[PDB]
Amino acid sequence: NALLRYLLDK
Amino acid sequence: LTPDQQTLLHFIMDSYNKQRMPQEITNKILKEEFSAEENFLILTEMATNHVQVLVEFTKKLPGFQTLDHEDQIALLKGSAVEAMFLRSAEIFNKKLPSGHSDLLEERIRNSGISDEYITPMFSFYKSIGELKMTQEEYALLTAIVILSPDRQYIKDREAVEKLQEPLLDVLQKLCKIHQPENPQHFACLLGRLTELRTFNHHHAEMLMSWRVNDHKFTPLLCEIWDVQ
Ligand SMILES: CC1(C)[C@H]2CC[C@]1(C)[C@H](OC(=O)c1ccc(O)cc1)C2
Ligand SMILES: CC1(C)[C@H]2CC[C@]1(C)[C@H](OC(=O)c1ccc(O)cc1)C2
Repeated sequence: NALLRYLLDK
Repeated sequence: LTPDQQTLLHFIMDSYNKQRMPQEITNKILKEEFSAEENFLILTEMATNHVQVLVEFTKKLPGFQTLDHEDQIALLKGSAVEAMFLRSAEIFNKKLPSGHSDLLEERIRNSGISDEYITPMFSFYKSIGELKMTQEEYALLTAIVILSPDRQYIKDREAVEKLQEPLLDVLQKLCKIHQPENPQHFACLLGRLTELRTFNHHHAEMLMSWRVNDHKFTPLLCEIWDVQ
């Protein structure tokens, strides 16, 4: 889940 | 009531209100009967919007940072539909000019969604309007939904429970603060949660059916809802 992980961490 | 509570309430409200719902997109479909595909494209933007502010609100929730990282994801994917429908309800009830409910229902039949699902959507929107839901309630209920410790794939329920309970405690003080004569308000709120829960199924069906009829989504919309 690379994309939500990016939007959670910044 | 409690200082710890007034701080929590306020942190939650600041964050919820920071989330911008530009209404150009909405005034687009209002004033123009587009083509099914072009409506759908507009929906795709609105859906993308929802996920984005979802994640921006969730990031900030006090303590969300301190949860194991795979629980973080699991809460997000589990709450997205419920939270997305709540925010949709707020927009229906606050950010649209009066007397356009029917017109908007036209626009949504037309976007390749079945009546079977439209009827429940707008009823929910209206039931919320009948409760004259406050900005506090939208933001609390949204946070309560996201921090549901009952979701699938949650390794550590209790940690999530810890963060959701104080939210629940606050919401019910405010129900009693602003409606001391209606002790049952809080319970009506929770009944709206149970009704929210029915959208998970409707949503999966809305997607499976869009997909069979050749609609394409976005990566991102595919991640959050595991379309593979
Ligand atoms: C009522 C709505 C139209 C509004 C609130 C929920 C919706 C069903 C839609 O969301 C999508 O799921 C969606 C998913 C993928 C896509 O390409 C477009 C929309 C945005
Ligand atoms: C009735 C509806 C299906 C119609 C208007 C309210 C809705 C819930 C929806 O609005 C958005 O989802 C939306 C999301 C973000 C944004 O900036 C604008 C609209 C389109």
